[PDB]
Amino acid sequence: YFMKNHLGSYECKLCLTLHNNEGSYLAHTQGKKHQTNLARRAAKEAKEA
Amino acid sequence: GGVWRNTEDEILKAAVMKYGKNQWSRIASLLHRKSAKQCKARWYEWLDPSIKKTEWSREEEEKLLHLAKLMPTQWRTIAPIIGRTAAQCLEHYEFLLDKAAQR
Amino acid sequence: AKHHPDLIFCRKQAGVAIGRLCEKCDGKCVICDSYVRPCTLVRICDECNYGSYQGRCVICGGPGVSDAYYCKECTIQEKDRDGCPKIVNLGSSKTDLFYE
Amino acid sequence: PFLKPDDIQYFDKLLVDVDESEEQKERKIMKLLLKIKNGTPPMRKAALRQITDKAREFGAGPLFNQILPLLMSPTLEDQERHLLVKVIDRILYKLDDLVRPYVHKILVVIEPLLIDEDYYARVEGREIISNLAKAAGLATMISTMRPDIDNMDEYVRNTTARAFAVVASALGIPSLLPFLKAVCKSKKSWQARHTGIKIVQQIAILMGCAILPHLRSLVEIIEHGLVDEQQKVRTISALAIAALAEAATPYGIESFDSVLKPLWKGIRQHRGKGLAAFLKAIGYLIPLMDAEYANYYTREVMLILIREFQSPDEEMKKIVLKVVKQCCGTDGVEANYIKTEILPPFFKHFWQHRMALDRRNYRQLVDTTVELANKVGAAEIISRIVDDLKDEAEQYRKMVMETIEKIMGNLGAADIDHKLEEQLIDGILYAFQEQTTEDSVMLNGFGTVVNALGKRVKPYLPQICGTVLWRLNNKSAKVRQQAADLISRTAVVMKTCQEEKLMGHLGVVLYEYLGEEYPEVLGSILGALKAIVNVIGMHKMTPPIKDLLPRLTPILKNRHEKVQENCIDLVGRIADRGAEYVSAREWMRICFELLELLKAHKKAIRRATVNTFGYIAKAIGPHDVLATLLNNLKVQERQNRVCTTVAIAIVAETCSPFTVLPALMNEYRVPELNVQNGVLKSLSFLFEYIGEMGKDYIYAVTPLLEDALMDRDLVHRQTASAVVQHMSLGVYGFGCEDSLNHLLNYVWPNVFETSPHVIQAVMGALEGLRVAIGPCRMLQYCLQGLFHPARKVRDVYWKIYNSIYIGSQDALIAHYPRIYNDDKNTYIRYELDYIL
Amino acid sequence: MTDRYTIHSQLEHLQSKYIGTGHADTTKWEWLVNQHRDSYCSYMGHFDLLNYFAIAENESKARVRFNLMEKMLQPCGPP
Amino acid sequence: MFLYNLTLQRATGISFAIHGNFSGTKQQEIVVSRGKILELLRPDPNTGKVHTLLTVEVFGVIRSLMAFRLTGGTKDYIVVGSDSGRIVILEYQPSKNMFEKIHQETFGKSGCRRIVPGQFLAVDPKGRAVMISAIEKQKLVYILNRDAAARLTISSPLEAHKANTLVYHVVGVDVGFENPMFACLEMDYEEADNDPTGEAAANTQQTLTFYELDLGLNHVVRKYSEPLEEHGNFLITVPGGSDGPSGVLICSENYITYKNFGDQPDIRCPIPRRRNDLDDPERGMIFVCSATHKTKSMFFFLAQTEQGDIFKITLETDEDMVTEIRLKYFDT
Amino acid sequence: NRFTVAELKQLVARPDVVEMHDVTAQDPKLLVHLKATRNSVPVPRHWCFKRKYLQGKRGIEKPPFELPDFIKRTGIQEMREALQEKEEKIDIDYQKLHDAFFKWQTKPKLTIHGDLYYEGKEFETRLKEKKPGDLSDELRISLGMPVPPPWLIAMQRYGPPPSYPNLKIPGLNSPLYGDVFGT
Amino acid sequence: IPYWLYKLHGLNINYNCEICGNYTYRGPKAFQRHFAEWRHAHGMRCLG
Amino acid sequence: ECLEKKVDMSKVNLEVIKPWITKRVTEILGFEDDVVIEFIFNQLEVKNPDSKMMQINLTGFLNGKNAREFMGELWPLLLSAQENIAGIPSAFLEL
RNA sequence: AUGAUGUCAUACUUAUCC
Repeated sequence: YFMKNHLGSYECKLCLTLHNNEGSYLAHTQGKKHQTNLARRAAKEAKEA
Repeated sequence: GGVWRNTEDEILKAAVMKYGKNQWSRIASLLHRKSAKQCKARWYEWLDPSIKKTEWSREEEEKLLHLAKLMPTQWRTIAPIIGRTAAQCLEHYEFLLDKAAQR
Repeated sequence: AKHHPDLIFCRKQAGVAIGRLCEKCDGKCVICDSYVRPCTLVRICDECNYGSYQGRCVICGGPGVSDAYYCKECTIQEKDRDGCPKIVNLGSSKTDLFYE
Repeated sequence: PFLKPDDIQYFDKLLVDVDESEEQKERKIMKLLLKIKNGTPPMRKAALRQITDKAREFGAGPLFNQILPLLMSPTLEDQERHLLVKVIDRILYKLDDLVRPYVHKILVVIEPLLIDEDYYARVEGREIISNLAKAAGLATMISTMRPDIDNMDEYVRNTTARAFAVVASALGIPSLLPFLKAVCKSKKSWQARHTGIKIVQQIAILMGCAILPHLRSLVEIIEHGLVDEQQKVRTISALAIAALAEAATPYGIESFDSVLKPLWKGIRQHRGKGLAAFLKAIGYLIPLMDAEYANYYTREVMLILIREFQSPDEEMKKIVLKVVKQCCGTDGVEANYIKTEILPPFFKHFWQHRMALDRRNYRQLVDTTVELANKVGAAEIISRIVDDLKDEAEQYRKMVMETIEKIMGNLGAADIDHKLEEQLIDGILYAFQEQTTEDSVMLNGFGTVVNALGKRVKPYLPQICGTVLWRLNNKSAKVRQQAADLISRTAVVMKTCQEEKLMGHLGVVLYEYLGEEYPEVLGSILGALKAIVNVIGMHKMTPPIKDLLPRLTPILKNRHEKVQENCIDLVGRIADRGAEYVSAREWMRICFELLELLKAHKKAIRRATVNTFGYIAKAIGPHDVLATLLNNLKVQERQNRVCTTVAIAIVAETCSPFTVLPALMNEYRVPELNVQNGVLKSLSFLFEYIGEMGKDYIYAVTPLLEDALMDRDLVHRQTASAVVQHMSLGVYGFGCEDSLNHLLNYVWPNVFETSPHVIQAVMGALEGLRVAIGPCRMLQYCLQGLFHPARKVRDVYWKIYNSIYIGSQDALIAHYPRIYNDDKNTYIRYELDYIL
Repeated sequence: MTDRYTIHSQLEHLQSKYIGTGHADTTKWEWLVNQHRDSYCSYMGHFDLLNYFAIAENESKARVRFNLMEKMLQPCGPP
Repeated sequence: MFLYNLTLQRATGISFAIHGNFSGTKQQEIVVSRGKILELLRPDPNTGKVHTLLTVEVFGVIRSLMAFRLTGGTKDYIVVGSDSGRIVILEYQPSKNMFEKIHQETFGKSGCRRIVPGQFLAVDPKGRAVMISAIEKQKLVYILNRDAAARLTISSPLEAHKANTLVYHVVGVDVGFENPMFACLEMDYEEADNDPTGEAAANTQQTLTFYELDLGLNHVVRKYSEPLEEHGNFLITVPGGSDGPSGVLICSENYITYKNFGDQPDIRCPIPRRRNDLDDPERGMIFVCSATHKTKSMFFFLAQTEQGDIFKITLETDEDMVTEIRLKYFDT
Repeated sequence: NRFTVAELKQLVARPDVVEMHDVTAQDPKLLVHLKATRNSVPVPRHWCFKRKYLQGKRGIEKPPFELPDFIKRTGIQEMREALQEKEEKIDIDYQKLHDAFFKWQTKPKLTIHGDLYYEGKEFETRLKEKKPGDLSDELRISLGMPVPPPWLIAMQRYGPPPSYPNLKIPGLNSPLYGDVFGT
Repeated sequence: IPYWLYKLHGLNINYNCEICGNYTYRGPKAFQRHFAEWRHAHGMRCLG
Repeated sequence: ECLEKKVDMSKVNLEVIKPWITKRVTEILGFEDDVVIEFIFNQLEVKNPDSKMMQINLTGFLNGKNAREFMGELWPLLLSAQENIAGIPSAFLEL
């Protein structure tokens, strides 16, 4: 989910938010639980567990 | 400086766990906020895994009270002997023991 | 304007007194606050230019030297046919700067 | 943030740590005041807002209860005072009906602001009392402030009078008239009438020119006090007439009419201050009379005016001074009579070292003397005051110096004879050679004298410039800058008379000082060079530009506010005018040095900078230099960038943008956002400067605006919208409207937001789009939104529809659709359906 | 005669001074009457539109002008 | 498809026409006002033909055309009221054959709006000031004064607006070098817009208000005002001062009432009709236009009705008041 | 005092444009007449939203912008990229830029007068209605048939489609050139 | 219990579509989508 | 209320209204002042005065209860003076 | 899966200003 910006910043793809510094994107790993919201996309991609 | 935010503290703990302990220049090139000496001081003060940040008891208070009179200065010498080893919790405990016993 | 958003204009009746601009605010427009395309001169109100209030700048309010003019973008947008834009109020500007 | 040892008394309740258990918690949380008073500037800001939005919540009672003690504090600062004034304003923009009980309780502290040594304090005070009176009701103010009229102390009476002046400016004269007119006829005691009359005066000063309509009624009020048995009432009365007439611009003479005949009579019989006051009134009156009636009446006033020159009273001397201005500055007065009767006593008693040391007396004296010169002529006045240029004291020399300055400014030097002119030039040099302080008066004085003398000054040059060089050493810190500026202003005179040796002198001599380490000097030096460039041309420069310009180039590091200014200016003049003398390499180095001059805290520096950058852009050509602009890191958010943007604009003008655009439009690709919005701004200013030529490039910019206006982040929509605006004004009438409609589609959703800059941006946008597209299409987007009872859509679409409505209201007629008629009303306009 | 209604001022804001601008709380009948008054003023101002309106009807120009001036006040009735 | 519009025949219909010494000589010119062009006509006194001296396109809809001249002058100016938001004072030059704009001051926005002045424009007979007002809620009066080099100069205009008031027609009062007054037909529509029952709409007649401009105070104020019996369409300025008594004649439907200000009583006279008229009796009769012929001996007026009946209007007067209005049908 | 939506839709001649917020207006008849005009445009969709029409594109990181072919065919982008790489001059031509600005000028894709900007306006790249008998190039490439598309061989057997009954496709009842094999 | 989510989404709202076989809807948007649906069109076609 | 009927001070006297207004001001404000007499003189100086503006000026001058009664007593005496052909109130015919 | 509010950094604008 870590993506680099064009001005020397980071941007979260899964959280769909901006990160001011390198520590901001590194603190949206334990937080910004967009990984738990991917269960709907995983169930839509595969109907079985 | 040195505000020591939580997102910087987690990055410093990850850099200490990944890179190493005796490499302070390698850990300071991934934070963009502090120098290598400040990162080593933070790792030895608050980010150390052996630091007892809680559980202040009466045995440690009696050990620190029976040590501040034998040596009035040099609180850094009594940091690892008392068992706190944070170099600032000893002065804070001494200030708390001096303020609570004054009333 | 873009520098002072809390400033209010006079918008009084237009007289025959031609407006002027200070040496520190020379070339700046009154409405558009630009530096290019001057098309129409600035006219001041009758009460806004009387005695010691004559020969003063409209925007800066200091000692006016050259005559002020309006921008062509404000002239084509009919923003110059309004009242006299004399700066009457002065808030949140040049107040704490006098203390330092 | 910390508590001063005294402020404890106020803030003690905050000290105790008991917490978390109604009103007591509102007073307790209201200590945010303390955060406003003392603390860091950010704490003051955030605190200030937080208390603004809590106004309606806490109510005026608790606030003022917890404030007025502080603003009443004996130890109060300057700043702290001003800040509490700010919070009182900001909370009084909201609270309206609430303040009614506290109005007096406010004014008591505030009225001392009206009488103060600080000016800004006074304009603030008048402002907040305006907001209070207008905020409260008229009857609230009136019924409030009566008992202060008869109060024993005159202080409260006075400051209260100025209060009524402010509130009367708020709610208008006619509303408050019957109150006053009732007051001045009060038969109880005189003090009241004294107050009310003072109120008439302070209304005269405050309202000033705008008194005009009610002047008659006002006079009809005040007239009855002139004959009163008490003295004060008479004095202050006639004074108020004075203030009236002085705000009474050449008209309403007959309104003062019935007032005269007593006044003139009083002029005979009075001793002391009241007399002088009458002289003040009559003085301001006379310019308003007819030169025939005022002939007689004037000739009567002149006698007493003469006799009364000699009084030690300084009030006296002020009055009779300004009088002499108005009486003797009358077109209907004869010169010779003044020359004989007046001038000798005038220069005898009035010109002395008591006057000049004072401020007002200084100025007014200057003016009066100037006007006497305006009548009797030049050589007289000057000829009598020249000998005083050589007098010891400064301030006196300064006085006669500025007097000579204004005189020779108006009348012209042609009247002056020869010998007196020798005494002139020698006087001016001599006075100029001793300067205790740095000031313009001596300099502007000299310059005006010389430029007025024209080439009659030529025999005097070598003495001048000899002094100019020798002084040009003496002391660099103090006098270098001053002698330099002297050169700067004397340039043209040292030119037109064709003394070339002198231009050699100043050229290389000044050239040598460019290594001076003191900035405040060096600046004046560069200025002098500038002025020398504007007289002698490029190819004739005695320090050929090949020498000069690269010698200038390194100086740009100098930080200094005056060096940078004059320097950049001169680099501008030479870079604009000749520009061939210097090879391109030097130029591009100048560029890479100019780039960081945009850190300037001053706006004029950036001004000259950008214009220069355009000039050298012409000297070289676009591509390289616009690339060097696009190099920019954007690093500073608060401006420091958009000036480079302006350079991109002007550069795009200096040679056709018809070349430049593809580079820019490509440079929007870069993922770095702030430079993306940067190039958006570049388009904005670009179209603002190009105007008509955008009839083509509209298409090129159209899809990119599509990408930008489609929102990554608000600044995109904003800036892009501004681009749509300036494009929309620029292209008008040339037939490109279609694509502008397409762009209007993507503009249209952005209508809704609370962010001030984007909403005002969008407003400008849709206004320009209004004029370009024509109203019909606008209105066709604005119809359905009107109706909407939802507390948002109607607010906005009605704001828009108003913007569309004010302008072009004439052309809207055709486009109002057909709306069917209901029961009680006929909503069809049948006129349009009349068919031949 | 306590009225407790002094529409004087507040903080030198709003205070509508123009005619025909309208507000967000403007009713439909007031806006329709303002649009009808603006249409009557535009018919009275434009000479070609007044000539085209008077050429169709059998009335004169001054009579139609007086009829349009007389119908300006209270065109609908209920605001 | 880029087209180019060109004019082959100019517009011959005249919307306004003034007469006076526009050329500055003894011959009088005829300043005609077309739709989108200004025209200056000069009738030949010997040949009896009217020749077009000048024809310039103003590129706009001119809504008012009046002429004025200062005291002691020898040339009449040309005040032109158009659809733009600026008032233009023109002065024709016979040596250059072109109309030179003397002064041009902007007052509002462009377009034929109800709040935009330019529909009505009245000039003082003494040439001291000019008054330009809109159809409703806008009125401005600018002062005209000669300079030291005999150049016409304008001063700052005086605002005289009145909310919810409609102006039918305005005309300056002929004063003998005193304070100039501007009489106009006013109609307050504030009561009719706040009554859904329609009772306030009825019984609301026009009010003739005379606003005087105080020259000593540099401000205009509504000095005199009086309601009328019926609605009026146009006014007729009667010359006063040394030549005749002051006052104005208000034209109305089937009636004419000249009512001067002060203690002068209102004298009304019904409009005479043709004998055995084939038209409908329910239709009224009003005036279409009016001309004024002023001489040193006496003065007369010529007003045409709705049927084109040009009547010679004459007014008998006493030493200080008016006695009766004697009208006679001149021709058809 | 306020009519319902069904009564406002039954009274209006064009009830396909009435909304739920139009009943709360002061005059629904005039709003329904103005909303059913010929060349009228609707209001934006941010009248009821709370995102102020600019806060919805938070995590979307697409291409900031794209240069046209007339600027890309001049070589200024590569020179600017080389200058940025050197900083982190060219002087190619002066008449080629004028030729790309005048002769090699490409007209951009404009929009209609009613084509207002939507909220997203990037994921709804709708285009007419490419129906039965008409397909795009590339999908021809995946299909790989040289110049009927071969499942209109099975539109022989199984019958004309229920979904598009009016159908004609080449060679069957429709007696075809280039791409388009049915109408 | 998502009370605030069901209140913001528009749940527990009284609505009924008599054209769609006299069915009930828990929201206004659900009532608007149920009026133009497969069951509503089938009932309209069966009614004639 | 009682301040809705249009009146005119030109058809009524001014010397007969000073004692009743003085008694009303002495009853309301307790003592005799010079600002209230001046306000009462300024309120009757115009030929067409305003009853609502005078009530606002005297509606809050006292407390908001005696001023309403003073305005209601001054409007009825002025109405009785303007309705009479002489131009005097009812309290001046007896004495 | 938007939205809600709130502690808390981070960028941006106002040609903001000694």
